[PDB]
Parts: sequence; structure tokens; C-alpha cells
Amino acid sequence: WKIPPCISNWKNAKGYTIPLDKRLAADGRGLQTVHINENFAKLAEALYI
Amino acid sequence: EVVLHEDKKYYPTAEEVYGPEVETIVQEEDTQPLTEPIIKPVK
Amino acid sequence: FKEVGIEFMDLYSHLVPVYDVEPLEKITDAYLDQYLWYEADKRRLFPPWIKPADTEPPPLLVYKWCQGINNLQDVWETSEGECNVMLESRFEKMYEKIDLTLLNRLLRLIVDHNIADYMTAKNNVVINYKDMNHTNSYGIIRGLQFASFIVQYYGLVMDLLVLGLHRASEMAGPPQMPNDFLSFQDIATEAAHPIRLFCRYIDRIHIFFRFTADEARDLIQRYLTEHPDPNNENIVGYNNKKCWPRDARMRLMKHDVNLGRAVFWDIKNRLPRSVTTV
Amino acid sequence: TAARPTFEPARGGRGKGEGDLSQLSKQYSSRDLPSHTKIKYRQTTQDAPEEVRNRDFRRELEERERAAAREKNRDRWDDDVVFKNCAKGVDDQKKDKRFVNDTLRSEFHKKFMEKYIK
Amino acid sequence: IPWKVPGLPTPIENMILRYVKAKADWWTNTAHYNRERIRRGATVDKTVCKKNLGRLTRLYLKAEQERQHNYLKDGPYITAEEAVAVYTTTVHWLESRRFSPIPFPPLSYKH
Amino acid sequence: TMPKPQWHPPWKLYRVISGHLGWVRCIAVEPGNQWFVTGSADRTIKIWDLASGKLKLSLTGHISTVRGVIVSTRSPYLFSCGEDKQVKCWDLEYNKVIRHYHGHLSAVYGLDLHPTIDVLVTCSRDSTARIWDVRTKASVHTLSGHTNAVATVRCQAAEPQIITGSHDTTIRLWDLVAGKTRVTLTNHKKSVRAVVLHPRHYTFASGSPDNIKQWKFPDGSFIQNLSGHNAIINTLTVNSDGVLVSGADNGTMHLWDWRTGYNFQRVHAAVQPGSLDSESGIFACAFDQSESRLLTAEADKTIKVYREDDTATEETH
Repeated sequence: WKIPPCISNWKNAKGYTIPLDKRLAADGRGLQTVHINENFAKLAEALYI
Repeated sequence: EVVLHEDKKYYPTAEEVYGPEVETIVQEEDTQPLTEPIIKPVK
Repeated sequence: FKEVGIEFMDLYSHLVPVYDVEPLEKITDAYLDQYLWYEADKRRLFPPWIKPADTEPPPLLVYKWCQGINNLQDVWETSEGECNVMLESRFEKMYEKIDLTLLNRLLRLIVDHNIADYMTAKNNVVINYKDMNHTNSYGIIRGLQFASFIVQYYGLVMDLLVLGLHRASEMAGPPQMPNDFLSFQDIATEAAHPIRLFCRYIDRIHIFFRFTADEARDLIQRYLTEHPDPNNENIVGYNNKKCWPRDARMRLMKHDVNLGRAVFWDIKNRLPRSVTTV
Repeated sequence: TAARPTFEPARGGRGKGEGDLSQLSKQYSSRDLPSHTKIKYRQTTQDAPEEVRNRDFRRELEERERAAAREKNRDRWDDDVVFKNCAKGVDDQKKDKRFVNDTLRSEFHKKFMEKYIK
Repeated sequence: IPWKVPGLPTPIENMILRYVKAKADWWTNTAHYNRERIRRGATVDKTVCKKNLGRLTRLYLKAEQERQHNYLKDGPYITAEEAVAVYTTTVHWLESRRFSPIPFPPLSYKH
Repeated sequence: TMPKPQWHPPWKLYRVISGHLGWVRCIAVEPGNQWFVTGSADRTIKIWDLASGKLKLSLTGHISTVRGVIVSTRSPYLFSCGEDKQVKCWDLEYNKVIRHYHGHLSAVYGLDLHPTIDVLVTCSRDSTARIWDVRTKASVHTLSGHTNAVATVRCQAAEPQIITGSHDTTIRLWDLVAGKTRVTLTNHKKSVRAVVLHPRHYTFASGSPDNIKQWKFPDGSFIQNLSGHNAIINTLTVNSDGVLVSGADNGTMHLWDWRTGYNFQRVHAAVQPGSLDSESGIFACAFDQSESRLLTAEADKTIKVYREDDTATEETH
């Protein structure tokens, strides 16, 4: 039941300096996992043919 | 069998999540407008 | 390319995107747009139904359209059974759905491969608003200086899809002697097909149809085959113009309502919903 | 500092009507003038508690339920064009019956964003 | 921005998601209401016009990130038979009109 | 096994009513089973048809979330309260607000009508309960003595006439005449968010996330301890057949024997299609005047309606 602190991308009210790994610790935009489809291939190859 | 973005069906149907015995009621705008009243005066 | 900004112009009934491009890129795009339109008008790329043309104000466009309807052969005769149909519609998400790979393919058909690669890779930028960053991987950017050329040419491609190569070639005429906007080569080439007049304003379509009773009944038979109506419900959802008086609006006859819905159905089937819809 | 949250509310019991009527002030709002100085009561036809007391509610509720279910039951040239009929069996695909508990993926919001941005 | 705290108890995380969805609903319904008021011409403030524009562009870009993601996930919609039809129709048209392709703007172009 | 519990038939959902655009925070049934009110966080009050489940009216006028709604039994009125700080009387002859009750310093969380005097009582977040005359819209007393937000309040005709739990984990049994506390019951460890009154047996129940407790009325004696529904419970309601309903913030709802304190059914209902798994939750539940339907106001912006299963004993512990 421990609550880690809130390192915000917007508010720095007491003007602190936070290390980059703690600053860019937004996991959700790193696990977004840009994944492609397989029907791009059929389209591109058919257009070249 | 391509699904366009205009359909893109998430969130399966209310009959599919509650079942056939539960009857689902979706109510947008209402019967008897605000002039037609609740409990009627003695006329 | 560097990221472009976006904001919205509020027109109080709908919003319009306003795009913010880097100045060096904007100068290169503006010269490219000038060069593309000058070389397209020399080479006669756009046929005269691509409508925002230079020597035509939009009221002159409506005036030419009206006198072009009037100057069709036996256009007001209804004695043997003949109908006129006027379809006015749009290409609903025409901007939003231009696949940039196929756009590269068509632009490499038109211009040099370097210019076409520039125009394709220019549409794929990052859009920003105050926190928000995404990448335009599917649509186009309307605010590019040369986006007008891409829009009118993609609309030309879909005009070829709607009309077909034969009737569009009959409208454009021969390449050695092209005709102007609402004019054919012969009276016999006018009445060869039911599509008589056709213009395209930027994403607005205007077709005029002349039907004999046989073709009208056949096309209504095809619509009622694919979409039957046992309860006569086609007269309910039919919109009419409520601006004009009661004697002045379109009457609700079963034949005319079925013919209007059937002509709309036939034009609607000519476009894949992945390209645009109507 | 100046900009700060609350973390506790202001308590009641120390102003204008709280203990001694704030020691009997002679200040009164225009919203504190006499208005609706007569309680209306339920009449015999409306739902007076004399009439509500003897009523069997389950039989009447079952009858109205049966009537509602019965009402819902009794209610219910150029052949050479490169693309054929793309919509064959699309009988309007009842999205307007679905209701979604999501303000971004609702049908009303998709109609909203389709209407108000061009 | 997709919000995930790496270590956080799931009751706190679920409760925060619940109340953030509630504030999302309030924000969005207020935006719909004020947009209908601005459309009909009703009495509105100028600040509510600016706030409403700022909410509408933010909702549009949420939907637009959603649409670009659904395009990169769900493949082409174009169904390559149809794209070959489009390309081949354009080729037959451009050879029908005897079109001359636009060159690169030359090194000594007079215009 | 010291007691032998009465068999109660199990309950089942048969109707999911939908149409609010916010958390449905309150519900109440009309004295004649013709309709029922809900109040929600979309700042409206909706009259629903109780038989057909059809929206009968929608009443706008609140500036914030509607927290409590009650229909008067003596008078043709509809009292409502909100996070607005506003307490209102709706004349149902006209469907318009005729009287607004002013004086709450912060949000108003619940309200109840006295069954015989025409006196409204309200809970607020400013640690007070207020006592209002309906006819003169004035504060008779300000029940102060809780230290945190006041969550729920009830009323009797008989002794202690005002019973209120609050977020300071205490429950005060009051004097309507004097305006002072008679009994402070501190037995709960977490916040009391629902008190409920039995129609016959002159006892009451109270709920907090640790456990739920049953209590004699004159001075608050401990009688019993109903445990096992360990979530943040929001409402409790009593059937005259001795069925107690406990609905929680996590959507879980338990069905209980009043007398022996036995759990005969657990109901974990499912969310609406668009809704989220973290959004299952019950804020209100109420029986109809026939006491054969259970109306629950859910956190997925729904109203779920339950009735008894007509199949015989498959049950008994």
C-alpha cells in the first residue's frame, strides 16, 4: 500500500530539479508498441506489379 | 473482411453482456413534456 | 520535415483547421504549387468539369449550368415518358482518406518522381497542439501550399470512377480538339448516355440525368430488387426543400421518389467506401 | 502558499440563524420575504395516505407490467462501370440502437464531431 | 497521453481512473452543451467561446490520434484490388489524353 | 448454529434502464408505484415509469451533482439536494421549483422528510445537519457535533427522531426539539455512509467498510454484527419481510436476513457495454411500495431492476 510520489510533466511548484529517468518515467507512452499490419505488403506489391 | 474506422465495433452488445432474460432499456428524450404535469390537480 | 501546428478557426457552426508550416518549407511549397498549376494548365491535365477555374466566378458557373440545362436537346419534353434527375452531393471524407502510398503512385503517374516523393513525404508530418503530438499517416494536410493540386487531381480520379472512361472522354472530347465545359461534339454524343451534365466543385458533385421511361423503370427495378419497400416508406425519409412555397417544391410521387433514390443508389455503388462515400 | 487546496471545509453553526439567529439581526434578503406560505396537501384522488394504506400494490404493479409487456409485444446503359454494388445486404446496421458508456466512442459524440468540424 | 504509474496499488489506480472518467464526462457534456448554444446563437460569454474552441480542438485531436492508430493497426482500407482498379483507370485515362508528364523544374527555366 | 434463518427467495436482475449521462447518485419511489425519481451527476432529475421502465420526465435546474431525492407522502412535492449547495422543493403540480432552502456552507449529501410534521432534514459536508420547515423555508435547528462530512440521515415519528451517520466514524442520535445529541455511537472504525430503519421491529442498521451493525433505538444497544460484505458500502435498505440489501462502491451487493444476520445471496452485477471494469459501483438502492422490486442506481450510469426468483428452495445454508 505504498504510494510513490507524483513526478509531473507539467507542474514543478517548488522549482525542483529531477533526474531524467525519473522525469521521463511515463511507462504508458513507452509500452504503446507501434505495431504494423500485414496487408500493407499486399497493397504495395500489387501496386508495383 | 476489412473493418473500416466508421464501424470499428468495440464494446459488445447489451444483450450479449446481460443475456436474453434481462431486457435492456435505452432511454433518450422523454414522453409528456414539461407542460404536461406529474400529479394532477383536482379539476 | 519539421512539425506543423494546428488551430481551429471558429465559424460558430463548424470549425475549420488552420495549419502552421515552417517558413523555408512554406516558400518551397509555394513555388512548387505555382509550378505545378502552370505546368498543369499548359499540359491540360484537368478537364473543364474541374470547376474552380480561373475565368469563371461561381455565379457565372451557376449561370452556365442553367443555360447548359436549357440548351440540351428536348430536355423539357415529357410526352413519351422522360425524366430529368438532378443529383447534388459530396465526397464526404475525401481529404481524410487519401492513402499516401496510392497518392505517391498517382503523383508518379503525373509528375517527376522527385516532385512526387516530396509531395508524398510532405503530407507525413507531426501535428502539434500545446501537448498533443501525432503523425498524419493516413490523411493529407489541407494547409500545405500545394494541397489544392492534390485535391483537384484526386477528385479527377474519382470523377473517372463515377463517370467511367467512355463518358468522361465524350465530355472532355478529343485531345486534339477539346471542347469547353457544357458542350459536346455532336447532338448524337449528347443523348448517347443518360449522364448529360457533370461538374465537380472542390468536393461537391453535380450530375444531370436524362432518362427515357424504359431506362428509368429498369433502374427502379434494380433498386427495388436490392432494396424492396412493401410499406411505401420511401416517401417518408425523402428530404425536400422547405424554402420554396408548397406549389414550388418537389411533389411526392412514387415513381419520382423511387427514381431519385435509385439514381442516388447507382451513383453510390460506384465508389468504394474506403476511397470516399456519398 | 496563496494557491493552495482546502483539506478541511468551513464548519457551520456560526452565522445568521445558528444558535441565537446571529443575535437577532435586522438584515434580511429579498429571497427571505414571505412566499408560498401555504403547504398544498394531497387530495383524495391524487395519492392521499388514506388511499395508499389499503391498496395492494403488487397486483396493480403486475397488471401494469403485463400491460406494458403486451404493448411492447403488439408494437413489435452504363453497365461497364468498374465497381458493382458495394452495399449488398447493409440494412442500416443499427448503431442508433446501441448505447455506449464512453464519451469518446459514443454515437452521439461521433455525430457531434462529424457535424461540428470540417 | 497514456497514463500509467509503474508501482501503484490497483485500488488507488482504479479509483483515479474512475474519477478521471467522471471529470471527462463533465468536461465533454459541458462542451456539447456550449457548442449547441454557440451554434444556435444563444447568449454566450466570450470566454466560453474561447474555452469551447479549446475543448473542441482537444477532442478532435484525441479522435485523430485514435484514427491514425486505427489506420496503422487495421491495415489499408483500400483493398488492393480496388487500388489496382484506381491506378489502372488513371493510367488508361492519361494514355487516352496523350498526357505529357511534368518534369523537374529545369536548371535554366525561363519562367 | 444458535439461530435458524428464514428462507428468502433469491433475487435476479431483469431490467437495465439507461439514459443518464452521469453517475446515478440517488433513487426514490413514489407513494403509489406509478413512477420513481432518480438524480444523477448530469445535473438532472429523471421521472421514470416504474412498470414499463420508460423515461417519464427530465427536470433540469441543478448546477452540480444531485445527491439526494425524496418524494413527499403528505404533500405533492419533490425535494432534492445537490453538491450545488442547493436544497429544492419541486411542486409536481407544475414541475417547477417553488422553494429553495438556503444556508448550507458546502455540498449537501442527503435529505429526509419527517413522516408527520412537515420538516425536512439535510446532511452536509460542512459537518452539520439542518432542520427546515417546509412552509417557511427557514432553519429550525443546526445539528452540529460531527467533525467530518455528514453522509446519511433518517427520520422517525417515535424516539430519537433524527439518526445520522457521518465520515467521522460516529453516529449521533438526536433530539429534534432541543437540537442536541443524545447518543454518540462510535463502534465503527471507518466512515458510516448508510443508516437504515426497520419498519416494524424498532431497530436500525448502520454500515461502514469494516462491518455492518444492528442497533436498538431508545439508547443504541449493540444487538448484532453483520459482517462479510467488506467494501465501502453506500446504501442499506430494509424490506418488511426482513430482507436487507447492502450495495458497495465496487458493485458488489449482498442480500441479508435482518433477524438472524445471515447472508443468503451475493450479487455481482456486470457493467454496461461502454463502461469500464473500475466503474462498477452502487450508490443507491430502494424497494418499491409493493416491496417486490429492487431499484439500484449504479455507477455505470444505469438503473438496474431486480425481482425475486419464483423457483422454490435450492438454498438453506
